Amino acid sequence: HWGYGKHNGPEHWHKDFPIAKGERQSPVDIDTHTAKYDPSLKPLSVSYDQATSLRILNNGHAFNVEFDDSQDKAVLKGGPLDGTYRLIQFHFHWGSLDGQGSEHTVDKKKYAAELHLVHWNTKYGDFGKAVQQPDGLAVLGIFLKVGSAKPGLQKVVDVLDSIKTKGKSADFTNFDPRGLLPESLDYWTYPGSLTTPPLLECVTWIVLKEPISVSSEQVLKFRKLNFNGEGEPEELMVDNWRPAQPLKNRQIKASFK
Ligand SMILES: NS(=O)(=O)c1ccco1
Ligand SMILES: NS(=O)(=O)c1ccco1
Ligand SMILES: [Zn+2]
Repeated sequence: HWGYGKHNGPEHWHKDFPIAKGERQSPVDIDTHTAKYDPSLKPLSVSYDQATSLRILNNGHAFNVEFDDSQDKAVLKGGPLDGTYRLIQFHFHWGSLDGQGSEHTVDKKKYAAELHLVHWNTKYGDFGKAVQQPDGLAVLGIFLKVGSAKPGLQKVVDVLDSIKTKGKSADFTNFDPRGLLPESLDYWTYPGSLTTPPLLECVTWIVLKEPISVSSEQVLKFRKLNFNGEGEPEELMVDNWRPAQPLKNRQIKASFK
C-alpha cells in the first residue's frame, strides 16, 4: 500500500516503516563544497564483463532489470567497499518533467532521473540477509540529464511498451549495463538506506559525479509506464522519487580532489 501518490507517498511511509525518520536515511543532498576529498578512498572497480541480465519487471514502483546473481559475474569492489558485491538489479527513478526525478541532489539541483545499480555483499550469502546488515548493499547511483540520446539505454526503452503495467515482465537477456555508465568514475560516498520501503539502513551509497545524457524521447518513454495493474485506472509511473532526507550525523566523502 505505499507508493508515490498524495495519499500514500513519502510523507506517509513512516507510519508503516518507522525507520523512515532514522539516522541514516537516503537519499540526501550532496553539498559539493562540504564533501571532503578522502585521498584514502580507492578507484571503484566495476566489473561487469560477465554480467548475465535475465528479465525486466514492472513492480508497480519502477522497472527492474534483473541479473543472475547466483555467482560472482557482475561485481562492484573497491572504492569505500570491503569485499565483493554482486549486481542483483538496476532500476531508475524519474519525474513528470525534466526538472525533477532524481533522488540525490547536488547543491539542491535535481536531475531528470537517477539510475541505481543495486549490489549485495557476498559475505552475507543472499540479498535478504544482506539487507539486515549496515554494510549489506552497495548502490551505484548515476544521474540522468536530458540532452543527447544514450545509445546503451535504447534497448531498455524499447521493451517498456511490453511491461506497461504492474506485474508484467519480459525476457531481457544479453543486456550490457556497461553502456549505462559515464566516462568518469569519480564519486561521492556516504552510509545510507534503501530509498523505498522498508527503507532499511544497509546501503553504502556510491553516487557518480558525472551524469549520463539521455534524450527527451528516451525519458518520455519511461513516463508512459503505469503504476497500476492491467485494465485498472491509468496512473502514469512518474515522480517515483523520494525527496532528500536529513543528513544528520554523516559525512559525504569525495573520491576526487
Ligand atoms: N505508510 S504507507 O505509505 O504504507 C500508507 C498506507 C496508507 C497510507 O499510507
Ligand atoms: N532505491 S534503492 O536502490 O535504494 C533500493 C534497492 C532496493 C530497495 O531500494
Ligand atoms: Zn532506487
